[PDB]
Amino acid sequence: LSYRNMGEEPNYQEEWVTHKKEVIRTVPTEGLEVTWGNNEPYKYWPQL
Amino acid sequence: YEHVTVIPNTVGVPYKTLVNRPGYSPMVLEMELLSVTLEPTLSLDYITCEYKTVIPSPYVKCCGTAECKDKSLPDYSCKVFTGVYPFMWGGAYCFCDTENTQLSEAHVEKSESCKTEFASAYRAHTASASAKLRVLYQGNNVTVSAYANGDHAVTVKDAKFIVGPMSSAWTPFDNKIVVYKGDVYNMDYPPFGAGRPGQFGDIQSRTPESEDVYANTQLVLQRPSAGTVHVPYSQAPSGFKYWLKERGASLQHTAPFGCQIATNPVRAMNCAVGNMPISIDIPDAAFTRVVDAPSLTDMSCEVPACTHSSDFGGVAIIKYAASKKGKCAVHSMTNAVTIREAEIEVEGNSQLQISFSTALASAEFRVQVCSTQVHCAAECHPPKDHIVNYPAS
Repeated sequence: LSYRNMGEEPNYQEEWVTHKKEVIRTVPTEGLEVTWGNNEPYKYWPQL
Repeated sequence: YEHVTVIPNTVGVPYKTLVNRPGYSPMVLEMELLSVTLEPTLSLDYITCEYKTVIPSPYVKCCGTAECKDKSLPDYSCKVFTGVYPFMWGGAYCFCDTENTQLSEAHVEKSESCKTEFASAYRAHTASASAKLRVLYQGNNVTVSAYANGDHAVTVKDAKFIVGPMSSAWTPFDNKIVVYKGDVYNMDYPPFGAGRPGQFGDIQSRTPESEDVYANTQLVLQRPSAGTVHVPYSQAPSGFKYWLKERGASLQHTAPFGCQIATNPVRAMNCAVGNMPISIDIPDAAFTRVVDAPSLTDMSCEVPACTHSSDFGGVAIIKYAASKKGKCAVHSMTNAVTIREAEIEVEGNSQLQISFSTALASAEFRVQVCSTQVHCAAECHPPKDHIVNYPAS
């Protein structure tokens, strides 16, 4: 499962996951697209 | 006549454009780009597959001195094992005693799955712009796709479209990309047939269907099997196995600019950077005159709720009194709030409760009610939600 910011500097971190996990995604200015496994990954966009 | 504007080049934006011909009626058009396509100039250099060393038949000169052979193939090799005393399943392979030799000849070969072995070292040339955008004018929402550089017409519903070019080229093109069997990997393409040991590109194919292939992987034959018919031939690891092993991230794994990468041809869907110059060639005969529409006058703009969020948060009533019944345009004459509708049915002295999406808390939204102006006020409070899925206003 990988995460990356929704803009120019994506910062595409990625980790193979084995156990139960609590991912703390940071709300970017362009948001955060995370693909955890094999679906289309969620794109967080933070409302003010 | 001709409406040249710049929509914000982003996926799914309700790009509203008020084509108001001076002395026509008010015209509005809401178009949104569904997908932009970045198509680079792929120029293949290296062919990538795993190299399989074809060892020859064993050159067992049983009771006989070895002879040299100049195997002038990719990685040909002849090696002399003195003391050829091999024994096989029928027994001792040499009826001579000690003066047998082992000529070991080993050549290279390409991947037998080389059709499946798709390592495309596409040394990338320039990029092509293609775009598909929907448009809602004349009460009609329909899509048009085109080579979006501005050198080819779109014409839908009597409406011309000059679409493109984009602003910038910060796109998913690298310099010399690699098609890793479906993947976009930005890579350093080596010397075409003169590649280094064990890297991604050990067996470099200068033609993707060619016959010459540069493979210097150190396929070295050792001393032979001691009494056994065996050619110990030590070679390097799978560099095509390594570059497929270290595939890394794809374009979706490596999305800069919010980029969406696709393959065969490599398409840059959602190149989220730059704004789209879109020029609607408005057919002017469809533009109804200013006396034609209902005469909207005596309106009031009352913001029923101000919630500064992504959704159409200022839902305000416009108590307006049209001249006759009809569909009057609602134009965002102010900069921030996008009207949720485009042209509402004004039937008479009634209230059109239209919604606008904005972000500014002290909002004074000036709107054109089909010819008229209204500056409505709203205290846009912050919405209770934290993170949403879509984009916002």
